[PDB]
Amino acid sequence: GIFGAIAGFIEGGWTGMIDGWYGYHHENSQGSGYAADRESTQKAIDGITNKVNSIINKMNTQFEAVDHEFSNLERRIGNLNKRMEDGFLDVWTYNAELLVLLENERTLDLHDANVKNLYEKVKSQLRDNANDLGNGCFEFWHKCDNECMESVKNGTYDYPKYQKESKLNRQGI
Amino acid sequence: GIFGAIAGFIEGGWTGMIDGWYGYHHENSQGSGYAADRESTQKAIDGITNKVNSIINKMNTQFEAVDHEFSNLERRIGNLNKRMEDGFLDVWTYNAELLVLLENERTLDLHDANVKNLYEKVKSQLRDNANDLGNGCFEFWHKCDNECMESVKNGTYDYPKYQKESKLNRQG
Amino acid sequence: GIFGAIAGFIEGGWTGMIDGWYGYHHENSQGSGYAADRESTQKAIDGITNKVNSIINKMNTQFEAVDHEFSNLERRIGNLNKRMEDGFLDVWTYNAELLVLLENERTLDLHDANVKNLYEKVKSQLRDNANDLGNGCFEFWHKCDNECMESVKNGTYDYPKYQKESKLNRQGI
Amino acid sequence: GDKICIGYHANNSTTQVDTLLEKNVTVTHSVELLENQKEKRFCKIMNKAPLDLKDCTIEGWILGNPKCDLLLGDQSWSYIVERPNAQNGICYPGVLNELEELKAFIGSGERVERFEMFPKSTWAGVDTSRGVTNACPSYTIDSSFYRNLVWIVKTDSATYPVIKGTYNNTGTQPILYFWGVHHPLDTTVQDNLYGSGDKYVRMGTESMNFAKSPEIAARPAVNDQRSRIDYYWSVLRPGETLNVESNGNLIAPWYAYKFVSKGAVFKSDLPIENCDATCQTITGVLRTNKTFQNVSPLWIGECPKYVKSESLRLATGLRNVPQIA
Amino acid sequence: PGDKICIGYHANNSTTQVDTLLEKNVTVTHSVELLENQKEKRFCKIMNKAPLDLKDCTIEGWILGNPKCDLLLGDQSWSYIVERPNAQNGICYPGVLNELEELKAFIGSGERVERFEMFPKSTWAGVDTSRGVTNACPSYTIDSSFYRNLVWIVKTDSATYPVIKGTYNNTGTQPILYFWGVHHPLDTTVQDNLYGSGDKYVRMGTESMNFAKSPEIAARPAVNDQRSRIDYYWSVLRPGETLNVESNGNLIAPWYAYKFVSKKGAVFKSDLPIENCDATCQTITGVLRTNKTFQNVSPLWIGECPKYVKSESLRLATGLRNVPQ
Amino acid sequence: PGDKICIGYHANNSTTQVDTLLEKNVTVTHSVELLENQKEKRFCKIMNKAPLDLKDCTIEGWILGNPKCDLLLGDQSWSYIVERPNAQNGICYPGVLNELEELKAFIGSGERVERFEMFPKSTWAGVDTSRGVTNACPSYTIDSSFYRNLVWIVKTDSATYPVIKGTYNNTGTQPILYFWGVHHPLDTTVQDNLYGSGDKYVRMGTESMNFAKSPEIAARPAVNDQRSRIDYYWSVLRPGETLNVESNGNLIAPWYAYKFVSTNKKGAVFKSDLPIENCDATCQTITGVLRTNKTFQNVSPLWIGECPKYVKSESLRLATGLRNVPQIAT
Ligand SMILES: CC(=O)N[C@@H]1[C@@H](O)[C@H](O[C@@H]2O[C@H](CO)[C@H](O)[C@H](O[C@]3(C(=O)O)C[C@H](O)[C@@H](NC(C)=O)[C@H]([C@H](O)[C@H](O)CO)O3)[C@H]2O)[C@@H](CO)O[C@H]1O
Ligand SMILES: *[C@@H]1O[C@H](CO)[C@@H](O)[C@H](O)[C@H]1NC(C)=O
Ligand SMILES: *[C@@H]1O[C@H](CO)[C@@H](O)[C@H](O)[C@H]1NC(C)=O
Ligand SMILES: *[C@@H]1O[C@H](CO)[C@@H](O)[C@H](O)[C@H]1NC(C)=O
Repeated sequence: GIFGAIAGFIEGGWTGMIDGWYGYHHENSQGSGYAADRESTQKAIDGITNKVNSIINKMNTQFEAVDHEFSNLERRIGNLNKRMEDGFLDVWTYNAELLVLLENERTLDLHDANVKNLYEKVKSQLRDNANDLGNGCFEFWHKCDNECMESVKNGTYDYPKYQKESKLNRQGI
Repeated sequence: GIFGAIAGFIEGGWTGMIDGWYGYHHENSQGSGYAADRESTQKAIDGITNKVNSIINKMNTQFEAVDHEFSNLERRIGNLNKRMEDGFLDVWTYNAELLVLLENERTLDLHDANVKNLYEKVKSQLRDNANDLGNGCFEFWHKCDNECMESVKNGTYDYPKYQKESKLNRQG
Repeated sequence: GIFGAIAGFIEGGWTGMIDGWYGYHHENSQGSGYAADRESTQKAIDGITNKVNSIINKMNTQFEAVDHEFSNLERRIGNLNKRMEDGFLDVWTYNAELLVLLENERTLDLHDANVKNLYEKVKSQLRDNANDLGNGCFEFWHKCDNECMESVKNGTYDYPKYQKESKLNRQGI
Repeated sequence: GDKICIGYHANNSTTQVDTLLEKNVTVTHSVELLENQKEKRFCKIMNKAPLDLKDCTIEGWILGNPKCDLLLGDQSWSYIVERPNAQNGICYPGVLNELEELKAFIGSGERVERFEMFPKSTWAGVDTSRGVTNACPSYTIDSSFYRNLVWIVKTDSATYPVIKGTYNNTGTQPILYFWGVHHPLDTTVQDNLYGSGDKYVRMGTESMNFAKSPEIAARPAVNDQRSRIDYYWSVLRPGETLNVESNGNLIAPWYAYKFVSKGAVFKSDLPIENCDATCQTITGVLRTNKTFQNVSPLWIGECPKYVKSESLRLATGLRNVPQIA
Repeated sequence: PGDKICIGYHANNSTTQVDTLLEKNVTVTHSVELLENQKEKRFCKIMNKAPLDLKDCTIEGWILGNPKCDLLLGDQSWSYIVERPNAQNGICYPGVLNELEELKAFIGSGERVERFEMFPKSTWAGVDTSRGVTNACPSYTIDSSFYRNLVWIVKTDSATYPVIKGTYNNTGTQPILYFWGVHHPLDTTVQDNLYGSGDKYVRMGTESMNFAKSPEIAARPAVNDQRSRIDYYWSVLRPGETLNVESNGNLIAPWYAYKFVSKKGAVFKSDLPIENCDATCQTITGVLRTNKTFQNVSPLWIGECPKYVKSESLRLATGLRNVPQ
Repeated sequence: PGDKICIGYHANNSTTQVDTLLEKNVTVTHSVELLENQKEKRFCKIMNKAPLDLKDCTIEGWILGNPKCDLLLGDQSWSYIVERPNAQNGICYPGVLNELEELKAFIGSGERVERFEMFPKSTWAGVDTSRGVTNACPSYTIDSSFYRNLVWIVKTDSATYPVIKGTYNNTGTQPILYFWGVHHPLDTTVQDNLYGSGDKYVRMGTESMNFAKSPEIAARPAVNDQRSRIDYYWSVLRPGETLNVESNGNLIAPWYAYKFVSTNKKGAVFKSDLPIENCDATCQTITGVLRTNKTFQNVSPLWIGECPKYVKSESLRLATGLRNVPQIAT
């Protein structure tokens, strides 16, 4: 990754998660699954779309080459026309080939950063109530309800609520 | 936001922090306030400024159109000229408009990055002396004097000094 | 720096670490020294090398000026040839100059992200077994032979193994 | 215990993009921005069919070669297809002056209306009927001439008298007309067809002046002709007037086109079928919504930008790293 | 209950917006607008030098010496030229200024001309040099006049037109811009009345030049009651170059020429006022007084101007995303 | 003491800087210079084919066959042309070579030329070939001479200049570049003396070309002690085409012509005073040889061969390393 989440410390993707780009996977006594984060997937869709549309719009300007003929005394103005038309050709072929190599890089980075920020938005909520396993995955020191899993996602996690349950469990081992 | 801080976990900004781009809001028994971080602000200003001048300087050369006249036996080159002049017009209009669009995207992220690394700088200092709320705000497990606040900003925060007082209330 | 690692929270570089871009410094009862993180400098070397080759390739085309004589009844198309040729000379000068400025800003950020992600890798392994000094330095609350140092560098560090040892040593201070 | 994880999307996509840092990067969603596909035919643009000049070249069509009579009336085109191997052009050997400027001027137009600019009766005392060449056969007749010009010759009476005509363009539209100057190989041919003594051709408008006299010599046989004809074109602006005046060697304007004024002229093999188009290139139709094309720089209508790129695939999805079964 | 220090960022009463590749209409705390879209609709001095107002006269009218262009006559220096669109006084005696466009370009820059008598009427022995006027070219005072830079040379009352000759060796520093002509009558009667009988020629040479033209008598459509024509010519006698004239009749002689001194130069065809103001940027449609990098006013300018682009706005964010409470 | 593990980065003694959009003069550990400003001030063989050094002749002096250009006489082959800025020997008899800029462009883009005799002096009957010499055109050996590729045809002791005709048929495979002229005396005296009295003409034609010109007699400013002028002309007789020459007089006749092979490559003409040596090259700029691996150059926009893209830039240094913050020793 460059942010390091994608193809990085979070080793892989979820074919099982099919309703968004970025998401949560949970497991608890009531079940397990894969739930996409709608807000950070929407905001990335609006944004990538706008990028695509911005480039499309900027690129809707054509250079029109011409069919004109030239006599045996017009070699110089004829070659002047050829270099002109090949010049604007090389300039626009560059302008697109390079922009695509660049914008792809920055697009992959953009995703990598939205995974990373989702990972940090949870880690600053669980603190020591949860244990950090590998691959951006967390094991709670307490029992997490579905309505617990829900609060972690929508940002209304109740840390105090599970503080004493966690402590007793965390170093019982 | 891309680095998560601006219009992210720090939801809004402060119409009260007048002196800087990036800053601290504190609260105390002595009161609450706003205070910018000169180092990161003035280094950001320096950068943004140099970007603007790098752009302006690169864009200094013009393309000179001429409005020469052509005869009625000169339709080919008179058109060759027009395609040519609108050719460079179409390229430089693209270059400008695209640069501006890209650089605007990247500049907004720079400010996001700089607000994030401010939050990380404070977080690293405080450690377990303070509790990290969701919003880039920290609740102290002790009483923090205007001198204490000042030290967090200065980057000279004495962690052991308040450690024992903090261990108590953290568990009390 | 933008990720805050290079010339940021980590103040300086190591003239001592000669085998890599990013690395670890360790001090042991057994000894000290410098060792480059091998996985990461190779991914940075690949990535940057492709960037350089992509640029070089994209710039493969050349506009061609030609020296064609013009007569005193050919002032208008003489100047048409000049304004055209300079026109492309000014377009390519600007491309190569703005791109170098831009890509240079971005390649510094990439290096500065690999340092920050290296440090975040280690910091998430150590947890509270290690004390945090500044400059991206950790002091272990336990002993750490070379084998233990290696395990941190290799991403296979054992936190439970030394958790008890670290906790007591921490209590004492 | 209970686990909550954070992660990202994957799918069976095997589509790869490229990057400054990395090549051959598989991603989850992406958009191709370039069209490499092309109906290899010509179509109607703006619902206005092209003009197929068939076995005739542009010189042949518009000068009025007898073997191009298929093309003879008025014409409305959206572009012109000129088949490369067309063999009917300038049948009586000689140069059409400012050829390229005229192909350019004809290209700008969308319509021409043929009309009789100078009736044969305009020239008194001379023979309109006699002049035709074996170098310019019609399909039916071995000897004929351009349907837009009259090879005027002197009558049985020996003298060729000064002949004069005018045409006033009271019209709203410009007039494309042609004329020429015969250049016999001999002094013997000159005297047989035209009077004795120095001959001249002269024409003038408010904004023009022309003047030429026969250059008499044998050029190599072309179509069995060792003589030549200089052909000329010009455009009578609306409100302008043409005065013609010669004492010999004039190949006169007979018929001219009222001319209505981006357009193109395609040299091409491709068929013209009963089909519509919105973008036509010299190598095919582009029925596409893509932003770029690598098909051809030469088109008419609304087309995508032309580049030499084989692919321009943007990425819109994250790197595709699915679980390995 | 605990004391708190927060980290955050600036906000302000801003409503100014920008676009990014990823989002449109993003309000931002501090931005810079790089594009200039305002102008002073008028013409001002450049480098503290006033422009040349041809006024009622076209460029042709001015440098040939049209009788009605007398207020422009003499020395001129200019920072640029302003030719008005409906200027009526140009070529008064009908005919074609050959290489008109190329002459317009050479004049175009150009910064100053000094007018001097190149060939005095004393040259041309045995011909009348005082009867060459015409009702086509009136001055404001007189019904029949002629261009101030040429002499219309006519046969002495007692015939004929003899070989006349002149020369000029350029010892100065600056190139000389000069003009001449050949008369083309509608009859052989005008031709005879004004010049000798016989075959007439006009021949001009310099070290690097060759001219030769003889009359082409015919009747062109009436322009200013004239069915005769004059072909005008221009040239440039470089420093150190000698000019040899020799004619037989039909020569419109060079009387006055310009010492010509030559940066980037403009001819603006416009109707805008020239006011007593100064400027650093002049545009064909207005003045630009601005520090901005881009302008959207015009591609045609003289001076130090912003670069021209089609963009309505070019605004760079300097500040950050504005989210106030 | 307690066990430490630090995360950090490379530094080195490099003093090499780059600029970025945000910061100028940044020191970095590793970087590549992408632009080349070094050059060899000389001209070198390019496809193992040596250029053509016109030396003290101009382009016109060379193909007209000026006497003093005899060193260049005959067949020639080349990868580009070097013409010296102050070469003296060009058009020795004053007058215009017409469509010159277009001839220089045509000559460039031509890999080689074979010289041959297109029209032999016998071609013209009733006229004097051997008087056609001037002393505005000396050779190095004889004070009065004339171009090697043209005949100045003058008249014989009989007062009349007879009509003369010549035909050349291009049987095979190569364009032929050839020249001819029309003489313009300062006098009718000289006109009558050199050529027959009465109206004169030069007429020439091919399957695709027509030429007619008549003398323009007038006194012109002395150049090379000559007040007369010659109009010189050039043309290219395509394969399978035929030229007819016919003249009443005043014809400077084609004598020798060039079989012309055009090139598949970029043709070029360099007006330089740099030298030519026994060396090879891949890039030849007008101001020197580039021998480089880099992607850009600032040396010249004019070249033949494979070259870096030209830009005005002084330097183009891409960072490949990181910010270089080495430790402060004292
Ligand atoms: C006004 C004045 O005094 N000037 C001319 C004077 O220049 C000219 O004399 C010419 O003088 C030059 C150099 O002084 C040569 O001597 C000319 O002689 C030759 C020549 O070598 O060029 C001799 C040669 O044999 C001739 N060749 C042929 C084939 O004719 C040529 C040729 O005739 C001329 O070039 C034709 O223009 O000239 C000598 O002419 C005289 C001659 O009219 O006139 C003075 O007025
Ligand atoms: C040129 O040569 C060819 C081949 O011999 C011949 O057929 C042709 O007639 C020639 N052209 C002329 C006009 O002599
Ligand atoms: C470094 O700074 C100097 C002036 O201090 C400047 O001339 C140069 O362009 C800068 N960049 C490099 C490449 O050193
Ligand atoms: C032109 O004038 C200069 C200077 O007076 C002189 O040297 C040269 O001989 C003159 N040339 C002619 C043709 O008069």
